[PDB]
Amino acid sequence: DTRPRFLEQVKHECHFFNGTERVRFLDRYFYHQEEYVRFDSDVGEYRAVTELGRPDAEYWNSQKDLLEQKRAAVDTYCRHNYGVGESFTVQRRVYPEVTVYPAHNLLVCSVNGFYPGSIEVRWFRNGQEEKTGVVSTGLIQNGDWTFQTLVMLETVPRSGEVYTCQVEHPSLTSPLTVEW
Amino acid sequence: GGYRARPAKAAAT
Amino acid sequence: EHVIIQAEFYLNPDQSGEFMFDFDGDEIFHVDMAKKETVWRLEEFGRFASFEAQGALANIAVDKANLEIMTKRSNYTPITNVPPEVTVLTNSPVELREPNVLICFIDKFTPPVVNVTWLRNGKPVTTGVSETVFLPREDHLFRKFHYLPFLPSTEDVYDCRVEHWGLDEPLLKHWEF
Amino acid sequence: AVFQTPNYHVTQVGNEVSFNCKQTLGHDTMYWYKQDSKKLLKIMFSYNNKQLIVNETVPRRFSPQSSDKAHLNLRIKSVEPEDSAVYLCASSLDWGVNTLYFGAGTRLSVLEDLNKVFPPEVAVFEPSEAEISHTQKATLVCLATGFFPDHVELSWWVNGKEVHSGVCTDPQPLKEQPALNDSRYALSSRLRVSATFWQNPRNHFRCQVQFYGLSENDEWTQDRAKPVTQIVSAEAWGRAD
Amino acid sequence: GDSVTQTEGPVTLSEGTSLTVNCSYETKQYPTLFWYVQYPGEGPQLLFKVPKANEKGSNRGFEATYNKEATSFHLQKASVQESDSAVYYCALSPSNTNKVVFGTGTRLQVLPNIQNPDPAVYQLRDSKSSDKSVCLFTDFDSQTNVSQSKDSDVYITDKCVLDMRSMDFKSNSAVAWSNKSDFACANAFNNSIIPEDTFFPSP
Ligand SMILES: *[C@@H]1O[C@H](CO)[C@@H](O)[C@H](O)[C@H]1NC(C)=O
Ligand SMILES: *[C@@H]1O[C@H](CO)[C@@H](O)[C@H](O)[C@H]1NC(C)=O
Ligand SMILES: *[C@@H]1O[C@H](CO)[C@@H](O)[C@H](O)[C@H]1NC(C)=O
Repeated sequence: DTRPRFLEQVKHECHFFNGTERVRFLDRYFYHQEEYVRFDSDVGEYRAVTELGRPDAEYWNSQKDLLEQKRAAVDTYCRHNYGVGESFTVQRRVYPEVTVYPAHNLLVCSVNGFYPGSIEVRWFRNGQEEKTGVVSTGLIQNGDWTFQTLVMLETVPRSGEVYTCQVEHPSLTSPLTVEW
Repeated sequence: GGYRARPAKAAAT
Repeated sequence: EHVIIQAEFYLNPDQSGEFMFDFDGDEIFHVDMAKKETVWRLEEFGRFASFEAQGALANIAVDKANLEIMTKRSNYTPITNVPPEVTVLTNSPVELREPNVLICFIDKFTPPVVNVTWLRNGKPVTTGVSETVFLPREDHLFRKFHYLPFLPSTEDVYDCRVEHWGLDEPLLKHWEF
Repeated sequence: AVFQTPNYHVTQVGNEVSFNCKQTLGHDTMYWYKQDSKKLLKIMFSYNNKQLIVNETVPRRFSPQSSDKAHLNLRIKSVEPEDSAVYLCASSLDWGVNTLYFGAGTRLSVLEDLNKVFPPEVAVFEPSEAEISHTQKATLVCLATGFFPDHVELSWWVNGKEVHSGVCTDPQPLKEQPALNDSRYALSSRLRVSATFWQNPRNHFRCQVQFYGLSENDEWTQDRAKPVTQIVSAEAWGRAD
Repeated sequence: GDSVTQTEGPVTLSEGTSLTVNCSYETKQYPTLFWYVQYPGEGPQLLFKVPKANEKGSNRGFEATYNKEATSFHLQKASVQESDSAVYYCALSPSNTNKVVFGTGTRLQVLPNIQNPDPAVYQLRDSKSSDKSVCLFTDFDSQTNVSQSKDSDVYITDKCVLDMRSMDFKSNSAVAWSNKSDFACANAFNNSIIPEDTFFPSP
């Protein structure tokens, strides 16, 4: 099967700043992956991104009730859907599991299964944070509404100094600490 | 609550 | 602070389409085109919200008719294939005889057609496997997750085999220990 | 705008009827609504971009069709007497909540016996001399009687031009035999002018009733003339006394 | 399911009177409310619509408040004109999809206030190309109600308002006719309660 493929894409995007205080709306049409026509809440009308969408922008702007509908989309569509799922999306908090194990000139701190993805992980030498030789795997999205991240520490495991991994997450009112 | 859909518009022919 | 995206696509000649909502990179729900049902990514979401799936079917029908129109405008220029980046990992640190899940992550690909198969010791495994629908991206390619819940053993060896038209031979990502 | 055809149609039980509608607003969604004498407004079908979304109608009796986004046609395979109503076509920007924009409406009359269809008899009655000397005004009266069904459009024509001022036509007919179900109707209309205008012999007044009935293709097997769509008029010239 | 209940039966007001068309709805979703007006000879037509829960809509002197707590959308106007005679539809539709539920429309008939009533019953004739002879009851004020004939061979129409625009003159008139030889204009409108000063000329 080598016959050509043809893809149409439509993305109705809602962008929120400080919750529903500042909202931007984008009605975007795509041929394969190129945007050819777009309505921007800041612009107020459909505009052709490429000449491929030139016929649609002039046609859609002329339709009766179109602009009144699309210009109200921030209140009627973006702000509405925000509150429909605010309780289990914006307000979703899952506290994380923190696991510490060596793998040994490298000690690793594994933080798993938290939401949202905003997290801060530090490494304390003993009572002062080691800010050198620390590498992080970054924020990895598990795809099941949970996140995980791995911070490594290229330190010399010397018996008798305690090592503490400290994570900070919006799900907790106080930092979480785990000692080796 | 009830989710809501921005409808797809028919392109000019 | 947050971004909610209603993402739709229709693909020819496969005659395949999907309709999903995305919140900060995660799926809220998608509409099963065959069953004409709303399918929530997390089962708990269905208790606090709802969605009329008939509106999605109407939108997919408009995208199908628009695709024929848009294909004419471009004088029948097809999509250019883009191969995927496949990554296999584990949502928890692996421990012997302690249940866990393997995550095959397919990223940065188009068109949204893939053959993904889990391989335990070179032999296909289909018991317990789950999969996500095609998820959008800012560059307007696609991404997808495949999950194989497994029990870690020192004997077993796992593989994720992905077939795409941007590749030649299948891409096979390994995992052991 | 939203355009419907036909405006009127009369047919017999078991026949086929076809309605057509066009909207020029550029909208994606079109509708068919049924409106009865009780002024109840209920949806029948809804199309969005040549795809049927809503069907609230009796299964297998109707047959909508839409080759274009701006066209929406309705077909009734066999009309039953309960199909007699006004059928309105409507459009909306898309399938989401929107304003509905309606057409003028198609008045359908389904009858068991096409032999009870009659054209009107039209007569005009000259003003009363007593009214002329008491009010200095003169009102003519037009009587359209014996017609069925209620598919008439009355108009007044003074000196060859249609007039609307000084005109009142009954909003509803009255049944000649209110007991019978398919009773023939009567309709009155008044045209009132000044006395000097009626007292000019050079002025010509004509009451015209446009009756909508059968077609030249319709089979008529009776002694009467076929009660086809036709115009029936009565006239009167002014009188100096 | 979704339901709309508005004022039943025809409403007849003299011009200048305050109008109230009650509308109560019942829906499980968050709807937008509409009022539609249907003038004679036309199709329905949007009066106004209110998308959000406790706002107010207004057009052509009409006004209605989306009352979420009472689930009501009562239409009101402080002084109806004769041009407002039409059928008014209260409509509901959920905000997620266009499924418009209409109520049983309320017909509003606005009657003019006749300044100088001069009620009289006149007799008309023609070229006698019709065995009828019509009687005309005209120039009565809007309070008079014309009763329908209870004789089977006597026909009486209802009152009708014509407007002679050039002279700012409105008048009411009803027509009664019959082919019976004992039918006379003196007894034609006995079925109705007509003014005592009604003028019957000597024909
Ligand atoms: C967000 O909006 C609220 C609304 O009152 C305001 O109090 C707050 O200061 C805003 N936050 C920022 C960061 O602007
Ligand atoms: C499309 O492009 C081809 C060249 O690839 C050209 O020959 C043709 O005329 C164009 N138009 C159509 C309708 O094929
Ligand atoms: C998936 O497998 C089927 C079965 O042979 C094949 O027809 C199709 O082309 C494959 N798709 C991809 C993307 O490899």
